[PDB]
Amino acid sequence: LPNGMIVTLREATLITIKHELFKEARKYPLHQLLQDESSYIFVSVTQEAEREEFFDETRRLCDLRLFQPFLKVINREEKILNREIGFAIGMPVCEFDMVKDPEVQDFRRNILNVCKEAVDLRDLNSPHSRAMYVYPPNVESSPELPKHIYNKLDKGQIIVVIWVIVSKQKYTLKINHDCVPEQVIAEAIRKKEYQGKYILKVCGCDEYFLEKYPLSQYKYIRSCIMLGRMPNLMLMAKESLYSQLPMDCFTMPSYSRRISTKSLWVINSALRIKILCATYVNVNIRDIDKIYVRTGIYHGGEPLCDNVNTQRVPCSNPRWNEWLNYDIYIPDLPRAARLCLSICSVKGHCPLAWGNINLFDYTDTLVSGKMALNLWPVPHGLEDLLNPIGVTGSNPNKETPCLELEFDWFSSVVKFPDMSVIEEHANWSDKEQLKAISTRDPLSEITEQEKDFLWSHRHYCVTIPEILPKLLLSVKWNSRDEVAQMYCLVKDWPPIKPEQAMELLDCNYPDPMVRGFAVRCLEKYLTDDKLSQYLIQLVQVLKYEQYLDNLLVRFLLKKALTNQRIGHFFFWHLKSEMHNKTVSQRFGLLLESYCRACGMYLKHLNRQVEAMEKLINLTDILKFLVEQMRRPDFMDALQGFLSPLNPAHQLGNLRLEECRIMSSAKRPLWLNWENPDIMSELLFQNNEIIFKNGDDLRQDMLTLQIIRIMENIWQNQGLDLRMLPYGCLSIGDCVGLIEVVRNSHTIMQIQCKGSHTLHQWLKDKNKGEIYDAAIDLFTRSCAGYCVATFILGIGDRHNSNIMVKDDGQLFHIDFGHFLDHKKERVPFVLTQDFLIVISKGAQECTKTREFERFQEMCYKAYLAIRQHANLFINLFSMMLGSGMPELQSFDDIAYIRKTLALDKTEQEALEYFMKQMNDAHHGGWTTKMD
Amino acid sequence: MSLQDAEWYWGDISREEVNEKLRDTADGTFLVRDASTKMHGDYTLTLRKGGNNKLIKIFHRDGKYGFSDPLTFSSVVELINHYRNESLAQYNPKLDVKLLYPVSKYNTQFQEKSREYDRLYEEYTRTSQEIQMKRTAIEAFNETIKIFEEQCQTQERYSKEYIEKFKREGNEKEIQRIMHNYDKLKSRISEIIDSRRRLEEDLKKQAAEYREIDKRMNSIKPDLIQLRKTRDQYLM
Repeated sequence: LPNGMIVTLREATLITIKHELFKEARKYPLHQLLQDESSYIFVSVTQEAEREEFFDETRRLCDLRLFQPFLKVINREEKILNREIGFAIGMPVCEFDMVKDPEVQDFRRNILNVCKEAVDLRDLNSPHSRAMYVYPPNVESSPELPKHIYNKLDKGQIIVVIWVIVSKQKYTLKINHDCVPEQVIAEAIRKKEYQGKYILKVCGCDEYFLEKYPLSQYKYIRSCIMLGRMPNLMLMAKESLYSQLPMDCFTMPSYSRRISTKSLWVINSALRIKILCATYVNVNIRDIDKIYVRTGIYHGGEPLCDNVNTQRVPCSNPRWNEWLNYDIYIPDLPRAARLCLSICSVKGHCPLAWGNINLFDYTDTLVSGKMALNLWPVPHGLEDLLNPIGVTGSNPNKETPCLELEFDWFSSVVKFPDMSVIEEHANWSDKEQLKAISTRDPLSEITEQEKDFLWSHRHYCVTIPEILPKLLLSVKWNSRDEVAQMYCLVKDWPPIKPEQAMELLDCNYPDPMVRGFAVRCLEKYLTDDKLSQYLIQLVQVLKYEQYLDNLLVRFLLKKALTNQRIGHFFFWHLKSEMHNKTVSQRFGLLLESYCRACGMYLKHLNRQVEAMEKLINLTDILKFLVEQMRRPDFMDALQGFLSPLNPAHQLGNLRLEECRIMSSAKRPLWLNWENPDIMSELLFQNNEIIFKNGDDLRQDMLTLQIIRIMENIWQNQGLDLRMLPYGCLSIGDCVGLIEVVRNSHTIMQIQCKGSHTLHQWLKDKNKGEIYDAAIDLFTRSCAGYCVATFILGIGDRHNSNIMVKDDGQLFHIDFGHFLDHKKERVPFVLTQDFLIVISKGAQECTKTREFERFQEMCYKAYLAIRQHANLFINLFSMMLGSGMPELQSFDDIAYIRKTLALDKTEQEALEYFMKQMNDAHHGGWTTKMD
Repeated sequence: MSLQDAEWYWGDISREEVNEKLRDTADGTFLVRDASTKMHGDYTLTLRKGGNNKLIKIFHRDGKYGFSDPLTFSSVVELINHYRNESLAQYNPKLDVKLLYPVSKYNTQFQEKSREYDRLYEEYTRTSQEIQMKRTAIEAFNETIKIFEEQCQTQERYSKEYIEKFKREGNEKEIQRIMHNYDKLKSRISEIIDSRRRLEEDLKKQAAEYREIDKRMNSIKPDLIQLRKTRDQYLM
């Protein structure tokens, strides 16, 4: 507003406001010196405390997210993209440019480099590069099918249907499952040197076949083979898919182009820390009379020295200015030492706050000076006095208890020694126990006898690499010589499996070189499918790290900007926990980097976010239902976007009257979207998704993750006990999406609207040759799910949580909790309602050979899982700092080894299994072995 | 001198109880529990030192108990007393510790306290989000007040010459319109300032409530911890 005049429906497009302003300027003086309208830009303050301009004509004033009705008149794409990023992360971006912490700005400058290499690799082989990006293959973990269960194929060949749309001809062809799509297309041409490489989208969803590999190993074709369904494929040319994406490029932001030895081993002093005062501690004065501060030089869960405590003082004024000496030498400190501190209260032993102060910094310089840090609140249900596994760094929130400290003054340069001095330190200065400990689970007990055997025969541990997580819990990290030797070991340690290495990223291995080795092994040997399966854990290991930058984000961000599905799930996993302020800053910076380098896909996310935003608002008014939801806003918003559950499911035109909501205590959104595919008829007419709000879903995601892992292992070994690990994804604070499967019914509905009711229903569903197959499939599913629900200790369930398919499969939902809530191993109880079905209606069950086959197949599945339980142990260990009250500390993972009976032997575990399920059923178990 | 009468003997006990009892205790605390493997009674001692707990296993061969070869100790109690009254550095100097303190032997409240703990946690996590939102709103109001003030300053700096020329020419309707606009702007600024002051007062009250809520949580949590400890002691 160069003239400064202000005048005050108007929620239309900005053209109306521009015309009104021009009319006012023509009606009043001082407008003679105004320049061309194209040289003036409308800028104002949005609801997110950001000065931003407005070039978007498609969205009106009401979509600008303004808080007050005012407008001012003053590269463009740069801050347009900045506004888009701010929308895509839900919080203002430029608000981080005012942070006075040099670590934040250093990370912001440095992560853009990683974004640059990621997008450069994303645009390495144009135009095919971002083509493979935008729709990445959904392959299976196993490249090759098992050699002994390919008999499901008729003469080792699979029949498929290829469709051509002319605006609709199908071609049914039989091909070997280990054949590349080249021959698929070559023989598709016939029946109606030509090196065609055109896309074959799954009819009804955006899965595409690009790899020069066989057709069977895709997660969709394999499902069709195992389920017996007819695989239908439809042919496009390259031009349509290439013209679908209008191309995008990454640009450098504003802060992009802007540009002997002395060490810590030559100090002879003691780690003495001056605790000056706490600015304010939120503890009652008369109620609590004895408080103090506990500090420990932790390294993992290990207090390197005894936690030195301060004197107890009245709560009137907590000023000490007191030097506390810790029984630890300065040069013996490790690179990852952490002053874990907490104000605590004693009566006559419970903390009042907690916090961690790094004993170094990202510049590898020892902490030194006057240092006032705020403290986090006590985590829920954490009985331990300290929190060595908690988040690192400062508390960004300001209205929290703040402690003042002073650190020793040396008037020199403090730096942890370079690897060179340790490297050239030299040149101038039976196996039964090893195998038993290596094969033993990581959570197990350890003794100093075997610890000393490990340390003494460390040179023999290289032949057995899986022992690497065993040495670390053995060595004492407060000794420069032993730690130097361990660094030398880590440097030349051979890589281990992407699950054993993935064990080396827990909350118990904080050494920067150890976690660097673990992340290097991950990026070297983890596969895109395995990365997709374990992305939840790989995001949960960010919170354990000390600094904003680390080798972990260097890998996660590089992968999430090369695979659009992996990147989409990385986006949603990050964004799902913005509410937790502990890692809000770190993940918001990572989110800004992603949203800057994601590309055009950004707006897709925005659409998705927008939709969920509406739903989050819509689900907010749900606490006589369709008439209220009639504004064109949500028809315009809730259409034509990829689902978060799948970057391939276009949630198309909504059928408002079709979607109805039942009570079921809490009220989700059973929302059905039509499929906008030209021939969505073959796969599904519809796409139904349950939108849950108010309940957490991370534990359900983990449950489905481990269920799919178990099912894949069972398929690999030779037990065709097919599970139903459907899709689920939490999108924020206790809100998410759940898939709904095809042709499935809960047992309670059958009983209510239909005691042999289940048997009668399974009988009347089908007749003839497709009967015995139904009973066989029901047997397999029940056995697999019973073994699963016993091993993981899934809590109380009713008939409602159980559904049965038409073909015969049975499956479970509504995992309220698992691994118990502490203050009854298998209280689920298998009722005889299924026992009559498995016996084919016979009253007797003992004299049935089918029940014997069921029992032995259950036993084989259980003993198959018990020999792979190490992977599950590591998986449970990784997500400890993930915030679930049932996955806090390692003592909650014993439920995995208790039920799997890892302490006992195979046979003893067997009788434990039969005893448990015998106590469950009041009889009918503990039969003859084999 | 019998296993059952020994105070350090604890039988088949999982690590949860061992590590729960080995807390809020001085260095040099020990107890003996049956080995988890449960084969011919290997037994196992615990040894806290430097915070960390070290697990010791008492090997048994040819009717004889000892830490390791050579095997020259008859019973477990003999070795336990021998290393209770003598340092452990004779074989491995690293341990170099003396056994001083032994582990000596000696309902709706829990569920209720957990219920208020959960409800206070939920209230706290909602209050933190609403406090962040209010802080962002106040920051936005301050920023927009600053932007309005600087826009007014630059408007005056750019239009002072023309205003002076117009007022010296002899015109009066321009003076009236400037007075009207100035009064409207001043009223708007006063309203915004009053709203910001009221919002700041509300934020102060809400921060006081937040402090009180966290103080309640931190005062209540030790009671729940003690009740859980009592229930665990009574049941297991």
